[PDB]
Amino acid sequence: AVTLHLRAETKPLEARAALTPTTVKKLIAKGFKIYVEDSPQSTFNINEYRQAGAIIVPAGSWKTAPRDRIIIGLKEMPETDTFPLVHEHIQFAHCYKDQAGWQNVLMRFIKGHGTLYDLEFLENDQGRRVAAFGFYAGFAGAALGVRDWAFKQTHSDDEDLPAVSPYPNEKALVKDVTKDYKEALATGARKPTVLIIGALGRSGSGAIDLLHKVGIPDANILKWDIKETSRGGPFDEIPQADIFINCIYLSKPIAPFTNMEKLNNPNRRLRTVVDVSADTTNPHNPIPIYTVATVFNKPTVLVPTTAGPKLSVISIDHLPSLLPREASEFFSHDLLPSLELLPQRKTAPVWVRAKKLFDRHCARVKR
Ligand SMILES: NC(=O)C1=CN([C@@H]2O[C@H](COP(=O)(O)OP(=O)(O)OC[C@H]3O[C@@H](n4cnc5c(N)ncnc54)[C@H](O)[C@@H]3O)[C@@H](O)[C@H]2O)C=CC1
Ligand SMILES: N[C@@H](CCCCN[C@@H](CCC(=O)O)C(=O)O)C(=O)O
Repeated sequence: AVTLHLRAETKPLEARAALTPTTVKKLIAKGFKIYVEDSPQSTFNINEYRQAGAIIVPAGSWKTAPRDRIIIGLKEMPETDTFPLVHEHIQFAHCYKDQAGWQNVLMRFIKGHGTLYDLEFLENDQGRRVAAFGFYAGFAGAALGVRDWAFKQTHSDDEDLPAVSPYPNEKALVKDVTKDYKEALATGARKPTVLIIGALGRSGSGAIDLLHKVGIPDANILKWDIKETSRGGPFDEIPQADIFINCIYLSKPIAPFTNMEKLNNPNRRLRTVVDVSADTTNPHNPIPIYTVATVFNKPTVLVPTTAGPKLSVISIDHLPSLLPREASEFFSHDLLPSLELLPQRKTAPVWVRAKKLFDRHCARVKR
């Protein structure tokens, strides 16, 4: 049989779960044994998992679980966990693109003889991702960006966009954003132009979807992707946009989309940068204008400019947790076919590809 163990998330404010109660109920009917840690931050009630058939165990009991259990979780391990990782782990580890500290992430697996099957690199035969939160991120990102832009029209510069909390549904999020937005227009603010780079992807789509729902007109949205950026940055259309939303998948080293020089300019219209891609700790980050990773409880950081109006960056790295329950159901449904193959993970290509990718990255690590 396969035994799975759903780890309680420890990333602050992370409310999503990698397996939902439905997903657990379906896996049990397929013969899996499933443990679920009682999580204080999860949007799901522990009783939904009880009724699904999960064995309920305490938060962080994965650490002492039998070595045959596959530990599944969404987000990073705490930096302060330094002991060897001995299980097979399914999670997002963000350590295959030379993010700051990537060697330390992998070294725990190397010392424990564990295996990382990274959620981002689970792909079908045709090179496409099997499960992805991108749409919910571009959506949530675009919502906070429009909210920030609107705030800057109706509030003192002294003030920053206040803490956000997760929403019970998209309708309620769109209602908040639409209020702030109409309120700013009512006072004479010009309808914003929004520049989206990576517009054709998952998060680009979610961001266009939000902008439509809130009532920004198609003409006001510049939808850029690889065509439009082949000339290479930095670009002039960024400082002249009202809102810039970065939705690229950064894979190759590229010329930065803008810089401090271009932004220090009295005639800059740009008020809000939504860095959805959020390759903040990447050495090739094509948005080197900030260094802070913002969080729901403090969602914007000031980009200190020497000319032009107050500009802020949003760089929350788990935007989909603004809408935790449906984001989780969406992702787990799309993940399920792969998880059903875990009994055969030694031969199933989706799993094997991911194991071989892990071994090649571990080979790059200094010993
Ligand atoms: N902040 C958060 O909570 C989240 C962040 N993300 C991040 O978003 C990034 C993209 O995710 P997805 O939308 O699923 O990827 P995706 O692969 O669906 O779309 C990426 C788009 O960027 C375009 N692109 C790539 N390089 C470009 C360039 N140099 N110039 C212009 N366009 C370029 C591609 O053609 C593609 O259409 C990921 O790296 C992911 O880590 C995703 C989910 C949540
Ligand atoms: N682009 C960065 C990471 C951005 C943060 C991603 N967090 C997302 C991932 C979801 C997905 O890709 O499906 C999240 O939803 O927690 C990197 O490559 O290191």
